[PDB]
Amino acid sequence: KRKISKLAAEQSLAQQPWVEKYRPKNLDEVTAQDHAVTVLKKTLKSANLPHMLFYGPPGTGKTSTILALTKELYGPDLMKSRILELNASDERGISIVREKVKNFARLTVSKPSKHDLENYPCPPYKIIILDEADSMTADAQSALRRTMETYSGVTRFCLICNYVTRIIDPLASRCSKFRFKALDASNAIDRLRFISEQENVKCDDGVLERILDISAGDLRRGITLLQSASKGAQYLGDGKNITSTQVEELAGVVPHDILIEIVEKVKSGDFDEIKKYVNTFMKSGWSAASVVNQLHEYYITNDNFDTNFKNQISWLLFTTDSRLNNGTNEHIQLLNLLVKISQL
Amino acid sequence: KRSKENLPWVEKYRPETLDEVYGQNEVITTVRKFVDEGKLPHLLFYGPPGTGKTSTIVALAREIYGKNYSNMVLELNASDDRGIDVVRNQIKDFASTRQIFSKGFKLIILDEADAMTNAAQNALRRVIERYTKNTRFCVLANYAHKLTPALLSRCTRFRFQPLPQEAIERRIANVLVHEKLKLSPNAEKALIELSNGDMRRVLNVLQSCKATLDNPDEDEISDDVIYECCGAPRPSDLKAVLKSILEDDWGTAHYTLNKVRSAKGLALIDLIEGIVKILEDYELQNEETRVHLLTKLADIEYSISKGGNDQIQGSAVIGAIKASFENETK
Amino acid sequence: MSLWVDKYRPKSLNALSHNEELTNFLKSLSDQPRDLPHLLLYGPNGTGKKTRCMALLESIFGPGVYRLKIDVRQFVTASNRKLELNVVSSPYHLEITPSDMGNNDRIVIQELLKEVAQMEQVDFQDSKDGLAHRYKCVIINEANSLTKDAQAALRRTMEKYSKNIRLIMVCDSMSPIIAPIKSRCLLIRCPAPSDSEISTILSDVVTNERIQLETKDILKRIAQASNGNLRVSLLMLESMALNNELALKSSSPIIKPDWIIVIHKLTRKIVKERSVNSLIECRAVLYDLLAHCIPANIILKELTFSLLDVETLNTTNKSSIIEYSSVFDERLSLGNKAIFHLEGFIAKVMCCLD
Amino acid sequence: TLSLQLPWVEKYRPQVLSDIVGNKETIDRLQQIAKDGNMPHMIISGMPGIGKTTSVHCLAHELLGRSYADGVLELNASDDRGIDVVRNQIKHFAQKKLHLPPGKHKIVILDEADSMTAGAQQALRRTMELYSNSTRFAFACNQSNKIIEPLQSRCAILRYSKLSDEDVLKRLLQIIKLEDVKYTNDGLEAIIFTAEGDMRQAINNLQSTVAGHGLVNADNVFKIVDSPHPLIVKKMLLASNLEDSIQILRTDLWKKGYSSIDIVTTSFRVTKNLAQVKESVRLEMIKEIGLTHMRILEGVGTYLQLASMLAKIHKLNN
Amino acid sequence: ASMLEAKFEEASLFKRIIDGFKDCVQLVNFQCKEDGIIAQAVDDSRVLLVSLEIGVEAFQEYRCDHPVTLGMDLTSLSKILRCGNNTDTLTLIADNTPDSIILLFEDTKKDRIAEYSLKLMDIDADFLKIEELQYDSTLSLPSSEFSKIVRDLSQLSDSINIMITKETIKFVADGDIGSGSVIIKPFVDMEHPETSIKLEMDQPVDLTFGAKYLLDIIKGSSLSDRVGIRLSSEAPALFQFDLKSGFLQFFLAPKFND
DNA sequence: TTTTTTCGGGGGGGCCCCGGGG
DNA sequence: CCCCGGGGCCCCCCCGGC
Ligand SMILES: Nc1ncnc2c1ncn2[C@@H]1O[C@H](COP(=O)(O)OP(=O)(O)OP(O)(O)=S)[C@@H](O)[C@H]1O
Ligand SMILES: Nc1ncnc2c1ncn2[C@@H]1O[C@H](COP(=O)(O)OP(=O)(O)OP(O)(O)=S)[C@@H](O)[C@H]1O
Ligand SMILES: Nc1ncnc2c1ncn2[C@@H]1O[C@H](COP(=O)(O)OP(=O)(O)OP(O)(O)=S)[C@@H](O)[C@H]1O
Ligand SMILES: Nc1nc2c(ncn2[C@@H]2O[C@H](COP(=O)(O)OP(=O)(O)O)[C@@H](O)[C@H]2O)c(=O)[nH]1
Ligand SMILES: [Mg+2]
Ligand SMILES: [Mg+2]
Ligand SMILES: [Mg+2]
Repeated sequence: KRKISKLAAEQSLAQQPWVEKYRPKNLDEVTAQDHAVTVLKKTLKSANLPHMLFYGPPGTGKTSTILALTKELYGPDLMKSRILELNASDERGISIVREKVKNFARLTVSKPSKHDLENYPCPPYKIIILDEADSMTADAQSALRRTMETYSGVTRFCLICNYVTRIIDPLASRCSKFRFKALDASNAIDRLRFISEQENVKCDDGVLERILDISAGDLRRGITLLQSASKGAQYLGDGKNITSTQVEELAGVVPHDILIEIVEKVKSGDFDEIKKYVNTFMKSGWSAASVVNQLHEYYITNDNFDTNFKNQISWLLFTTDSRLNNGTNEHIQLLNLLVKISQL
Repeated sequence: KRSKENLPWVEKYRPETLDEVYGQNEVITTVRKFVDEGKLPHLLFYGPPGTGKTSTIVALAREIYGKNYSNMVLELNASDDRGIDVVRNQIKDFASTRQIFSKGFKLIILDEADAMTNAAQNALRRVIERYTKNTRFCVLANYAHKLTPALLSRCTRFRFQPLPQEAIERRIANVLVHEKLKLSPNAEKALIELSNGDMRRVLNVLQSCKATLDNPDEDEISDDVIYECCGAPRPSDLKAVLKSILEDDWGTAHYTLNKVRSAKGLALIDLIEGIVKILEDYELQNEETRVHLLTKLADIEYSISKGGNDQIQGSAVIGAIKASFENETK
Repeated sequence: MSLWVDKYRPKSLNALSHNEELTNFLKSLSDQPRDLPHLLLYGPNGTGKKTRCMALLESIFGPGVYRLKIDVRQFVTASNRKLELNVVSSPYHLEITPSDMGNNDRIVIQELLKEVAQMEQVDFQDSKDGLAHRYKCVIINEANSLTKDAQAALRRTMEKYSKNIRLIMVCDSMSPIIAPIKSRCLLIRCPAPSDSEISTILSDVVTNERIQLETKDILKRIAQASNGNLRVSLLMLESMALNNELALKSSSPIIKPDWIIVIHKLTRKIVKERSVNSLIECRAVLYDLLAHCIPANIILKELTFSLLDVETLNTTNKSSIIEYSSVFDERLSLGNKAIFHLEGFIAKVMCCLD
Repeated sequence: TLSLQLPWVEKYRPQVLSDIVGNKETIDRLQQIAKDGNMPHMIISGMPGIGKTTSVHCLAHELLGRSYADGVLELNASDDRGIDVVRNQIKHFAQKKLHLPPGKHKIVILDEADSMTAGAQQALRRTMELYSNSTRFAFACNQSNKIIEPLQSRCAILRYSKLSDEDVLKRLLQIIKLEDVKYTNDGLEAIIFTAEGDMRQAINNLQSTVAGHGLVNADNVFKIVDSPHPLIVKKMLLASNLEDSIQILRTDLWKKGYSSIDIVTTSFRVTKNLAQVKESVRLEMIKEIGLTHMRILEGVGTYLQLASMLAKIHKLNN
Repeated sequence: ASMLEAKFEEASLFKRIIDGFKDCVQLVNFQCKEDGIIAQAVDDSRVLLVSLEIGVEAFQEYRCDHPVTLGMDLTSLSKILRCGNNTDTLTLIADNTPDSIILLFEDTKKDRIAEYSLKLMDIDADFLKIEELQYDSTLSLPSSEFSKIVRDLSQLSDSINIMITKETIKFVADGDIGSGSVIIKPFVDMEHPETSIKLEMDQPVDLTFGAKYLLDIIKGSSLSDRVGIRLSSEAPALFQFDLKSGFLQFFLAPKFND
């Protein structure tokens, strides 16, 4: 084997996907979570960090925030010995919580080096990070209740989740709660523009705003969309600017003309015509969730429909979205929704 | 573990004596009377989270045994193994042997006993009955349905109510004095409202509010600080959203909801909960209105608990409220 | 020899003959593969998703991606249960179908994939740019069949070890995929080929195989009957050619699968007879269909759409049928015993028809 | 204070069969057996705190006299009762040679026998059959169904019923006279009502009330013993107007610190035992309660879910 | 290797000391100060208290600048100590604010160095003063005979009753299969002053103890050839094994007489 | 007139191998 | 130096509400 020399961390990161390449490295790179980032920064000097429960929708900056906080607190050298990270990729049964987590929590804090004490605050406790904590069973969660309180003097717990309701009430009570807000064009445009400028991506006016609107609160999705658009523009090699239409095509948004055709077919009210059109439409591979979202946007915001129609269609759309969230056949659900709307 | 000032406020302010437990005057008085005259029975403490059960039992242990209580009581919780073998060996040995240090009776505290298996609970029955002359048991629970009837028959039950307002105010005053903090009356009202009778929530939110101030020495905590740190809707926002839903057209209501949410990045669940609380006080002529409101809002809450599309859920809330209130006309 | 569906499968991006825009997008992706993110290709079945994935891999690495071997991996559960996993591997990529382990698929994600993720590549695989390849590709087939726990386990594995591995997932629908996974992947829509493109492919196969054709209308009819499924169209063409001595006539009928015929018979029986005895016989037919590896969801979809094509039913009956189909498809998604839900759907349809 | 007052349930534990109140026929049969002898294999089943263990121990004591220490083997759930124990220790005790009065036998008291495994019960069959000439077996349990049929066939079934309010009042008055307890009729009535036929609960509540307040009246008794929440739930489910049911839920249950899971489980049980309502209506209410219970188990334990459940029940009852 | 440096000339002595009570307790706090090492632990059932003391005469060299507390899991410590040969000196090393303890096995003749590190644990235990009590009876007997008696009686019952009367010590056990009683009397032999049984009685005593705890306690017989038992009504029984410089003590609570 | 899925707990059979005795 | 007793894992089998 020829073998390959080890690759430096800087160049390794430079060749990573944009989502990982531009992950926040310190608490100042988190864009729109000041209501919690300010408190976490104040803990750097207060040195009384409480048990934390970060909860929020996908791609809002929870894992990035906890990693940045741990780094700022301990330093590159002392971080490894002061952190115990367990996620959904590891076994986290009641036995694990009772034995391994408890043993780590009971341990004495690793001694900081002289350099670490000169540079980093080095608080007198370690941190256990239970990422994707909503996947843990109720009994395993209950096994943590007294472990958290007994060893608070040397250990602090951080639980991260998307659905706060899956955390048992005692644990939520024990933890200080931090809700991570959805990232939209009004609070995350600066970070996306910075990323675009750093990558010399040329986009028309409003393209980044359109990407953020399509992402629907997920900045990771927006960054991935921007990277895909940049790759397409580079491959084309024409020097032209990225357009909103290209972003919509990359994001799987149904073209407006197809939506108008669907709306007219629904207005017609003929069952067979709607069925045939939907059969043809599902061959394009459009995601049913996107179609339902676009239909909701078209109908709720239209001024040509009365209050009763909107009241009924809102419930119809809610029911269809709930059924789709369970992993159901898209064709059947979309046909049922369209027929029910047509009968309104 | 350098000093007590490096601890979270929830643990830093844990009561040390029964005199520091607030909002449970009946239970505290009764247990103190039992202890004073040596008439302590087997105890069960049933209550919701963060009401003072563990604190109360630890304070009672200190009252009975003193500063060295930890070596004179057998404390087991969910973080420990409490299987049938443990009951047969460790608890049985502790209950049937004299104290090493003193000559008093022996206390066993089974915290979070609702997490114990049925077999262990059944095994505990004859242990409790046989060694009553020299041993007492204290059980702590949040859910009574997990306790076997045989165990319940053998214990005297005390219910820890959700903390009243006055106890929370007095504890907040103590914390403010200790921390050198200023709290506005409206801020205190909002903190008590959001606490829902849990002291841990009050303490965590107060610590976050202190961390949110630029200069805690002179800056005061206002309702705005509370709402910002907790990221919760203000009463004005809830009132405006409800008024728009109940008095405006669909377009205006949708725009108002979106603008209110986007102004401070509010969560739809908080808006739904606040609107439900507001509507609970409405005097409705027709019961069908209330029935539909409750059912549809519960469905929306359950759907939100599993994720989904936020915009569709908000439109569903608007439509459900409008449709339900359409029945009040006739 | 090999079936015409397999013998003429394209082996490169430049060999693709339909959905040119998707080909251009894939070529753009493969231009600078060093920073390629995780990919999730979603589209209708039998469209060419796996073919395009293999073509993209060939473009990134080279022809060697098609030198495939099969190995067997051992797994042990908490109950000391020995499980076998068939892994399709290449010098540049691995292929896994964790759904083969059912509820144990999590283990495959927790141990196998992680083991590959933690292992850095030390093979000097010189690329076009002149620098050796850095990551190893892993394909997860039928990703929509993964349990929620396995998908949750995939999250930090994807995030932490992106420098060592890149995931390519293929699915018919994204509805069963959890939001965190979709957020972590670049989503690629794979539209079904048009009728003209299917006819062109079929005519190319016909001329390569020297098959007598009376007219080009037979290929159009085959494409129409396939409903945009290219694999089905090719297999149907081969079956028709075999059944007619390699000489297709304008009157040659379209050959349908046995299970399709059984479902059509069941639909006719349901429409004709609506009683409890008919329900018992329908249960027998459903048991027969399920015993021979006919998925419950496929049965429900085919039954619903066959019923909706009946000409005697009116608008109200069809609306009720589609509503019940939606409800019971959700029930199947959230259930274990499929026969229960299928019988409930048939009973509701029988009640509605009367 | 390091002193402990002996509980009255132990200080006044019956020592002879004559001091056991309730189940007159069964106690009379036990007394006749004790006077005569030839005790058969027996299984005693009943609800908690009615005098099963007391009856068995009194019977054994009066039957064996001074030979109680040598001729009685007592095993309960707190002891090890596995297959090895049954096969070795119990068998050895059965085979043990011990001279006894003309009509007495060694007694094995397996208390709380319903917790024994199937294997141990199977192993007991031949031990019981082979050594019946010198050993007899007494089982005490709460659920007789848990005892395997082969063992039930070899035993005499003596089922105990809940004690009537009269027996509870008699025993409470005896204990009060012995202890010189100040009381009022309303206090005793409240104690009996809250006990629900459980003598141990009644005695414990009386002792706790005397210790906490001295005077045993209605006010002090309710201050010690809380109102049974099942009755509150039953009132909630049978309310005429949905507003009244919601008010009960918000004031008597939710604000008193009762968890949603407890409320939903109690609602399920009460609806199951609501003979006043038609069975089909009860089944519909049970379906709705199950939906709400599943939602709570998924983690949505909010008051809104309970309010929605009450609204749906009200719609069903309309 | 600055604050605490304590060298056992024989590495087997520390292993024996740890093995004497490793089956009784798991988490132990060792307090090291200028005059030596002390340790106190309470069993999980809180029925047995173990107290170890080692003076500075037991070390070839010993240096401690300030008092240091080391919380250790005895299972891990025993595992580490099992990796040392009997011909190697054993140095215990600890620094300021320590998170670990270093055990260094040296074989100068073979020039072999074996260094191990054991992570410390945070144990919130305050040394509880074992107040001296004027016991009613105090006896001393060879450890081997006591171990044999305890092992023989443990086969019959889970409880052993010790009765101290004028000129007599009686150990009784009663169980399912039968009973046993061993009676000994104070005996002195000047020829061999190691098999002698000594007794000093002020008030006769009768105390019952769990057999498992006595079985655990007798494991200290490998440290001393004699064991001293101090018994007094209304007080824990003290079992002491004397080392060259220090001792190992077990305080065992009697069973309630009811 | 016959015969299925999962954790966690508990039980019970089967070795394995250290220690101690001869 | 070799055999025997008995602690400790390892593996598998069955329950689960009132
Ligand atoms: N607040 C943010 N500021 C800057 N970048 C962000 C932010 N949130 C997300 N991102 C970007 O998206 C990527 C993923 O962010 P994450 O911290 O992993 O989100 P997440 O909330 O942990 O996702 P989940 O809950 O596991 S689905 C980061 O590397 C960033 O590049
Ligand atoms: N009555 C109270 N008075 C003062 N502080 C209280 C009180 N109750 C709870 N707290 C505060 O909240 C913290 C936790 O109290 P706990 O006694 O642990 O409540 P708990 O009921 O035992 O919680 P669970 O049942 O384990 S979820 C205490 O350290 C106090 O700081
Ligand atoms: N019939 C009774 N007469 C007098 N006292 C009784 C009677 N029943 C119960 N008690 C009293 O309550 C105490 C407990 O009675 P038990 O005999 O233990 O009830 P039990 O049937 O064994 O309960 P379970 O099934 O083991 S939970 C006795 O010591 C008595 O003091
Ligand atoms: N001539 C031609 N055949 C294709 C093309 N794409 C797919 N196919 C054929 O269609 C068959 C099925 O495609 P497949 O990759 O299995 O679709 P999937 O089920 O969505 O992954 C393949 O065996 C190919 O032979 C194409 O672009 N050109
Ligand atoms: Mg994350
Ligand atoms: Mg507690
Ligand atoms: Mg009993």
